[PDB]
Order: sequence, then structure tokens, then C-alpha cells
Amino acid sequence: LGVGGLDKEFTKIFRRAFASRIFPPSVIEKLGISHVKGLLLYGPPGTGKTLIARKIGTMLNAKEPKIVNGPEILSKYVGSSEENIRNLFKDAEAEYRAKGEESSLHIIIFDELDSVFKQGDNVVNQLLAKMDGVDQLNNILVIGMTNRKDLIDSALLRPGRFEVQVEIHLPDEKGRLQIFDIQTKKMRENNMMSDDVNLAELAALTKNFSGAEIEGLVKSASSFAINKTVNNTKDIAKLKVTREDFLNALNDVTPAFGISEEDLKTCVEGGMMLYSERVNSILKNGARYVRQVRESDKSRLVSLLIHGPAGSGKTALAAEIALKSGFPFIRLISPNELSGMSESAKIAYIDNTFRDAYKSPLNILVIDSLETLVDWVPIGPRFSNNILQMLKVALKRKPPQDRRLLIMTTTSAYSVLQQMDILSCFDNEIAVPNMTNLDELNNVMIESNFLDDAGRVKVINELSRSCPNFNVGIKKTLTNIETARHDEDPVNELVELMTQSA
Amino acid sequence: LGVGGLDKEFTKIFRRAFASRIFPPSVIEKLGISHVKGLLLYGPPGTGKTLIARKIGTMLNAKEPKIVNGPEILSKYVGSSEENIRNLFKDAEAEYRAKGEESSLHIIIFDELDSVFKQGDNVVNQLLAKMDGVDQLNNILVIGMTNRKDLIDSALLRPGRFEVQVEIHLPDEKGRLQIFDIQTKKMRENNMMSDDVNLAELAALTKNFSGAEIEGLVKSASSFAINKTVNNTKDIAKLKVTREDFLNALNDVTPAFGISEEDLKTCVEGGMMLYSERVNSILKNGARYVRQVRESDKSRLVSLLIHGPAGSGKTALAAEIALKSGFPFIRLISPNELSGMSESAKIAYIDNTFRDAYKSPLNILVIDSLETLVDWVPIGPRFSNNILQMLKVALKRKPPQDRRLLIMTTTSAYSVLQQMDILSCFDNEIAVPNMTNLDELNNVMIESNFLDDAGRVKVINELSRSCPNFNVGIKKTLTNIETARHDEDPVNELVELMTQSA
Ligand SMILES: Nc1ncnc2c1ncn2[C@@H]1O[C@H](COP(=O)(O)OP(=O)(O)OP(=O)(O)O)[C@@H](O)[C@H]1O
Ligand SMILES: Nc1ncnc2c1ncn2[C@@H]1O[C@H](COP(=O)(O)OP(=O)(O)OP(=O)(O)O)[C@@H](O)[C@H]1O
Ligand SMILES: Nc1ncnc2c1ncn2[C@@H]1O[C@H](COP(=O)(O)OP(=O)(O)O)[C@@H](O)[C@H]1O
Ligand SMILES: Nc1ncnc2c1ncn2[C@@H]1O[C@H](COP(=O)(O)OP(=O)(O)O)[C@@H](O)[C@H]1O
Ligand SMILES: [Mg+2]
Ligand SMILES: [Mg+2]
Repeated sequence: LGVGGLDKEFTKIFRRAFASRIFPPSVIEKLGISHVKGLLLYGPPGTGKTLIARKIGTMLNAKEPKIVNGPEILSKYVGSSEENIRNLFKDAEAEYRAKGEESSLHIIIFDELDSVFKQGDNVVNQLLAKMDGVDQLNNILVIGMTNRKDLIDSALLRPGRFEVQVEIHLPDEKGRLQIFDIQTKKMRENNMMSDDVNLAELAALTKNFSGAEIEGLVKSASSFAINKTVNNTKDIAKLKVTREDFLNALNDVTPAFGISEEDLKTCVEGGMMLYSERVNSILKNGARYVRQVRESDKSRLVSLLIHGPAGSGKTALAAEIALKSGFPFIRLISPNELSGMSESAKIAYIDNTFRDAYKSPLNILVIDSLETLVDWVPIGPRFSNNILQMLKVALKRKPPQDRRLLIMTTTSAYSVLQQMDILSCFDNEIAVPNMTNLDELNNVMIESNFLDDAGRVKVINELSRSCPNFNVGIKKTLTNIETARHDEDPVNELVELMTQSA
Repeated sequence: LGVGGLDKEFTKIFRRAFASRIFPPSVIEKLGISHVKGLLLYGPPGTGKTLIARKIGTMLNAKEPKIVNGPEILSKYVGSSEENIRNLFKDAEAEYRAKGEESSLHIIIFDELDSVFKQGDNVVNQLLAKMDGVDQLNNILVIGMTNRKDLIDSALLRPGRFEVQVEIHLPDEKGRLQIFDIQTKKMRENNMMSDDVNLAELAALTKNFSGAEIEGLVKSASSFAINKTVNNTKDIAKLKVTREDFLNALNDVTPAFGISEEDLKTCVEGGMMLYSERVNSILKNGARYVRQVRESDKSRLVSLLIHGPAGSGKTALAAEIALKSGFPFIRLISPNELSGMSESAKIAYIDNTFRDAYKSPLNILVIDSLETLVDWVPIGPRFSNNILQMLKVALKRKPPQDRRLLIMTTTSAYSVLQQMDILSCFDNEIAVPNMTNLDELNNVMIESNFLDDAGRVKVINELSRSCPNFNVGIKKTLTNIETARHDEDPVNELVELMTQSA
């Protein structure tokens, strides 16, 4: 037919809404049943809802559907907006006067149905009165479509109105291998496709692409072969695309529900040097929870707290554990995203982020500096109570239907979180200490190629009686080393910075 | 073609948006790909985004591009505003009905697209309908332009809408040489340009000029040579522009993204004298960080705190370090800039200043009198929490894309910042102490010729017995020395003032 990967939920639509339309009225009169008049489809954008609503009508040989946009009718002035509602059905009315129950099936698509409620009452009255009032047309069938099911009021969902509802899902790996077979077909039968490409590879790499994004990949890959030979010449009738084109294109289309990789990675890491055994222990703990979530049925939600002094290195460890996990979906929430929003906008940004994490089979979330998102200042104290009560719920709600996620949160002010008592949310606590031994500083000096070994010995010797007991974080230690590299005499400056920091 | 310095952007634009229009229709119908309908260009103003749109379309010999300006739609009356969106496409429809699919390309430029969202839903919806709806045209391509990309709703950026996005940067030194080649062409071939000029020099002095400001320079340098002949004369054919005429024009034109020279030099500095050995060490240690930021790869953000008593000389040291750096971009934020603004306007002025600093290769910021920007007063205490949380984030965010900057900030209220808990933001702290020795008072008098030295002994001989332990700042000392000079008995006046001031 033309739609891939929906073979299950395709069946249910036909069974309830259309199979009754195939039989002639005389056997329907024998049963005394009455045709359903509304259907509601919901799911994430770009998944092919309209494609279903169009392709089904071809099997009935029905009229090509009318299509309407909510925001248009709502943003039009009330006058033509009002009169446009009544103008719609005249065709479905007209053939009913001419032919009645022999009349051909009519269909109307009403897009963005939630836009009416997210603030059309006349439209809702008129739209119902034509299908459920006394002026009941039997010709019509209205398809509603929305991204959010929770905004539509139950007054529309009682029987006779929108009585059947279906959910559309992102395609799994068996499905993307079908969607490639649909999109590429014309390139294959004309032999414009090389034979080194193999679609069983491309279905595995496109780990989370939706249906609409796979076209962008095919179209983008094809655009290299054209540009390779332009600049009105021969070989126009001899063009081929190559597996090289199908691997360059993966850099020009970036998926939604993907990995934010210019965050983390190049931004959050300036090193990772295993100066002490305690670092190896923490990275082994972090990697164990990542596999427990992958390989267990019994725990779909885990959340961890990472805490310690300021500048001790918490955020780089939370990112390093994530990039090695390989999960399809990763995002973070940090103060850099929320700057300049009003409080009423901040709560909507947090809420929308969690609504996305319930749509992929595996997920990670990172929350950076929880004490800063709440606006804590100790002089009052002053803080936002509305934002605190949002997070306190979101950390306990479990995702639906065997989806699962791992949450990691970091803080510098454990004494304050204990005073708000929210510590009943977390399943475990990981503590990060500062540096405290001169042997650890020797490892840092070696690993960063400070200077030749004759110099490093004197620096350790000098501190060994000037300040044997110092206590300083790794973030500051790597700064003092880097400024002394540029002075006249590093050995006599680095000691003076470290004793000031001690 | 006549556009310079934008090599890499040109390939990326041509490959995706236009190459598909060059091949014959029969081969595109063979592949089955579909033409891209929208392209988004963003960057700083005056950098040739509109220029590119005209000069690309001439290679296709397409029709002259229509132009419409966002505020010219929005500020009209709604009725004629609404009608104009329907009017704009009338030509593209009419040719399509006459030619069908073989119609020539049409192109439309939509300027200040970010004006529509910062409040347009009708005009947004109608614009989408012509490119994404049932009535979608194949003849059009729509070019969008913005400066503040983050104001675009991501609903515009999904496949099929504004699918491709490109950033235009300020030119580097390899590029500014090409712009002078283009702009001077007519002057050189008519021989109206002297042989004493050297375009490879002027490209180096125009250290941060944008393309639109080099037109202003070349025009202004020509106006001197014209005016030199008027008050209109015979022998006009003798004209030449000369190297000196560019050196005079380079004072009449001043760029954005340049030094705020007169607000640093004339206001903040009023004599710098090396009265004591502590002052040599602060300037030496301050000049080290300026070459760390210039030369090191691994550190791209640095922030310093300068703190100490009132009137000690803190603001004059911050400006003296800046004016010797030679960095291209320098600015300061001080209470004089924000006086009389509303709290909702103060936050907007601070935010916009940091987003300019992220566009140049090297930058400095001075943030003066930190406890005054917050309005802190101890009787309540009262202060603004919304401004404090604006600064606490902005001091930690690293600049994008291998750019770098140095931040310096000054305070008198170290005992208060220790309560607001913001001292984790700063990498090093510099202390500026008061005067305490009569050798320091002697050095200040010698530098400023208070009076002949046979008198100058007596001031110290009396203070040495009247009150040796005087403790005063340099700001008050220079004020006392200047008011005694105009008296009848300078010796007693200065001794009295310093004894009282202590
Ligand atoms: N083994 C390590 N553990 C932690 N950090 C390391 C290690 N090796 C190098 N680093 C570096 O130390 C710095 C730690 O910075 P980071 O921002 O994570 O500190 P932080 O404690 O989170 O700061 P804040 O408390 O202000 O959030 C980074 O530049 C990181 O590359
Ligand atoms: N070595 C020096 N260091 C600092 N200032 C000096 C020095 N020599 C002369 N001056 C002069 O002393 C004055 C110091 O004034 P300035 O406004 O910098 O004080 P301040 O510490 O900023 O005062 P406030 O604490 O109110 O900001 C300036 O006019 C400056 O030119
Ligand atoms: N499962 C699928 N199989 C084939 N094509 C698909 C599929 N999903 C999306 N598409 C393609 O993307 C478009 C259909 O999705 P569309 O209806 O535009 O998204 P939405 O449902 O958000 O309106 C068509 O161009 C269609 O060919
Ligand atoms: N890269 C460039 N090469 C040559 N001239 C340029 C360039 N960029 C800008 N100019 C000059 O600046 C003038 C105005 O630029 P404009 O296209 O209006 O910039 P924008 O549209 O981004 O404001 C142009 O007419 C042109 O002569
Ligand atoms: Mg942190
Ligand atoms: Mg000052």
C-alpha cells in the first residue's frame, strides 16, 4: 500500500471505523447498528498520521479528504471564522438530499485539535451539533489529530463522539528497514543505486530516526552525487550514488531525540587524569548502574546524588559516566539553558523536557547544580518554592509501559538539601573528596607534562616542609600549574600559589 | 562575481539549495527527490547576507528577487497587512498555471523574520500554507534572515521548513584584503589612486572592521581629496587620492566591536605613579594573565577579583592593565551606564553586552563596583535578587567555538560577598593596601612638585613627631596636596589636613 511499520495499529483503525461501511445498507438495516462518526489519532510529530488518514481513503475509493487547520480558523476574524464553519458541510449535505443512504462517503481532517483548548466554543458547539445534534449527517467522518491527549476535555470523548482512539509509536529497528524499502524504490529499479550499499547496515546506524527524518537522509545523500559532477555534461544519464554518500549524509541530518554532543564532550571536559585510586572506584560504581538499567526488569527508575566541596570535580564525572554508556537519548538541564526566562517559563521548560524522556526505550537525564536552579541565597533565605515543588515530584514519577531512565544530579550544598528534607528522593549518595597527599600532586605534575623531572623533585621537596598538610581541589590545582608555566621561574612561583591556596 | 571572504559558505549554500535546480527535469523525476523550499542565514548585521542572496540568483538568471521587511508588514493596518501576504505570491501562481512544472525559478527574501515572533500567527500560518500545505507551490524558494536565532520557534525548523541553516562570520585578515580589492577597482583602473598606498597595510590596521564599514572608510578618504579643490575649478583631471587621505579618514570612522577608548582613558586615569614597591608587583602579576589568554590553548576563560579599602586606587589599576593589552575589543559596565533604568531594562542591558563579546577572537570586560550594581544597603538589608542571579551565571559560561575572554571585577565589600556565597566564581584575588610609611608620602610629593625641597623636608620632620602612624589612601592624599598648594601657608595646611585625615 505505502505505509511501513504500522501493520498492527493499521488493523485496528479498519476494524472499528471502516469495515461497517463496506456492507450495503440492507444488511446494516438487518442488524440495526449505527456507523461511528469520529476517530482520534495522537503521537509525536512526524510519525505519519496524515499518511494514514489519506491512504485509507483510497481503499474506500472515497472523495479526496478536505483538510483544515485549527490555528487558521482560530486566528481568522470571528466573522469569516464563524461563516467558514457552516460553509464546510454543504457538499456533504447536498448529496444527502439527492441520494440519502446511497450517498458516497465524505471525510474531513481537523488538524491541531488541541489548539482550541490551550487558552472556539461556537466552533465546538457547531462541530458537535452537525454530528450529534438533531441535524445529524450520516455522510461524514471527522478525524481529530493532536500531540497531547490530556488537554482534550472528556465532554468530547463520551460515546458517539471520538469513541475510538489509537496511539502511534516511533519505529523500531524492524520498521526502519521497511521505511528504507519504501523511499528508495525508484532509485533501485532504474539502477541508479550502487551494489555496495546494504540497507541492513543503515537500519542499525539510524538508531533513533523517525519516519520524516529518513527522507532527509536519502535526499541529502543523493545531493552529493549531483554536485560531484555539475560544473551540462555527460554522465547525466549514467549517475550512481555510493555508500560513501550514505555515510557523509549522517553528519548533515541531526535527529531529535538524539545526543546533545556539543554540550558534554568538547564543552564539559578539559581532562580526565586518574591521579588516585578513589577516582577508579567512582567510575566503576557509575558503570554498574548503567548496566543494571539495561539488563533488569525490576527497576525502571534510578536516581543518584553526587555531592562534595566546591571545585572538587563533580560535573566532569557525571558527564564522563554518560558518554561511555551509549544510550540513544541523552540531555542535560543546567543554569545556562534557563537564564533570562521568567519563572512561569522556567516551569514550562522543565515540564516539556520530562515529557520527551518518556518516548524512547532508554534515556539519561543530567541535572547540574540543583541549588542554583532554585535561586537559593542565604541572607533571607530566599528561594523559589514553585520550582522546588516541581522537581520534588518529577524525581519520583516512573515512566510508562516498560520505558526506563537514569537520572544523575549534582550539588555543592548537601547541608541545605537536608534542611529542605527532600533527601527522601534519592537511592544512593556518592561523595567526592579533595586532594590531600603530596603523592597525588606528583601524579598531576607528571601527567600534565609540566617540566623535566629535575624540576618536579624540587617542587615536592619544597612543600614537604613548607605546607605538608594542604587541602585543595583539582580544578584550582590545574589552574595554578598553567599560569606558572608562563612565568620567569616556575619553581619559585608555583610554591607561592599553592601555599596561598592551601 | 564581487563577494569576498565567504568561500566556505558559498559551497555549502550552492550544493544543497540550487544544484537540484540545474539538472534537467527528466533526471530528477528519475531519482524522485524533491526540491528544498527554504534557507536561513544568520549572523551579525552588515556582513553581506543580503548581498549573497542577490548574487546567487543571478547565476540562475532567475527573476529579480522580491523583498519584504518584517516591520513593514506588522506595523500596517491588519486589513491591508493581511491582503499583502496573498498579493506577494500572485506572480508565482500565474506563471505556474501557464508553464506548469517547467516554470522558471522565483525567489523571495523575508527580512527581520525574528520580528514576527517577538510579540503574526496569521501571517506565519499563511506563509507556511504556501510551502507546506495542500496548496504548496514548486516555483518558490523563501530566504529568511535573522540576527537572534534563539527567538525562532523550533516548529519552523523541522524537515520541509527552513531545512538548511548557515552562519556568516566577521571576516579574518585574509578576507579584509579581498574587500579592499573589490571596493577600489574603479579608482585603480581610472588611475585616480596614488602609488604611495599599500592595501596590504590598511588591511592590518582595520583590525575589527566589518564589510559595511570599509565602504565608509573608502568614501570618507575620497571626500578629503574632493574638498581640497572647492572654494568649481578647472583641472579636475589632476585628482589623486593618497595614503594620507586614508590616515585622516581612519579617525572619522569608528567601528562597533572596538575600544571604548575615551571612557577608559579620560575618565578613569588621572596620573599613574610608582610610589611604592607593592604597586610594581600588582602590574607585573596583572600583565601575566594577558599573555596566558593570548597564547595558551587550554584556558579560554579567566576571572579576577580586585578588592580592598575604599579610595585605595582599585579602578585606576583595572583600566591601566586593560589599556596596555592591545586586545581588539574592550568595554566596561559601571553604574553610570545603568542610572535611571527600570529593573527589567537593567537585566536586558547586561545580557546584550555579553552576547557581543562572543563574536570577536579576543575580549576584555571590566565590571566595576559590584556591590553598587545590586543596590545593596545594610539597614534592611535590601538588594535586588534578580540582578544578582543574572551575574552569578554569566561569570561562569565559557564562550563558544574557541573564542576567549578575560574578566576583571572590583569591590570594596569582601565581607558581604563572603555572605552571598559567590566567591566560588573567581580564580584569583588581588589585594590593594593603603599607605603606611612617610617614605611613601615623600615619593608622592617628589612626583608632583609640591614645593622646593628645602621646604619639603619640614612637612615630614613635623609629621614624624606629631602623628607617625597615619593611614590614608592615595585618592585622599592627592586631594589634600592639591588644596594646600593654593593657600598662604602650605606647610601648616598640609600638616593639619593629614593629621585630621588619619
Ligand atoms: N579525574 C578528574 N576528576 C575531575 N575533574 C578532572 C579530572 N581530571 C581533570 N579534571 C578537570 O577538572 C575540572 C573540573 O571542573 P568541573 O566544572 O567539573 O568542577 P566542579 O567541581 O563541577 O565545579 P563546580 O563545583 O563549580 O560545578 C575540569 O576542567 C576537568 O577536565
Ligand atoms: N599608583 C596609583 N594607584 C591607584 N591610583 C592612583 C595611583 N597614582 C595616582 N592615582 C590616582 O588616584 C585616583 C584613584 O581614584 P579611584 O577612583 O581609582 O579610587 P577607587 O579605589 O576607585 O575609589 P572607590 O573605592 O570609590 O571606587 C585616580 O585619580 C588615579 O589617577
Ligand atoms: N512510516 C512511514 N512510512 C513511509 N513514509 C513516511 C512514514 N512516516 C512519515 N513518512 C513520510 O513523511 C511524511 C508523512 O508524515 P507527516 O504526516 O508529514 O507527519 P505528521 O504526521 O506530523 O503530519 C510523508 O512525506 C511520508 O512519505
Ligand atoms: N563580503 C563582502 N564583500 C564585498 N562587499 C561587502 C561584503 N559584505 C558587505 N559588503 C558591502 O556592504 C554593503 C551592504 O551590505 P548588506 O548586504 O546590506 O549587509 P546586510 O544585508 O547583512 O545588512 C554591500 O552593498 C557591499 O558593498
Ligand atoms: Mg557543578
Ligand atoms: Mg572604583
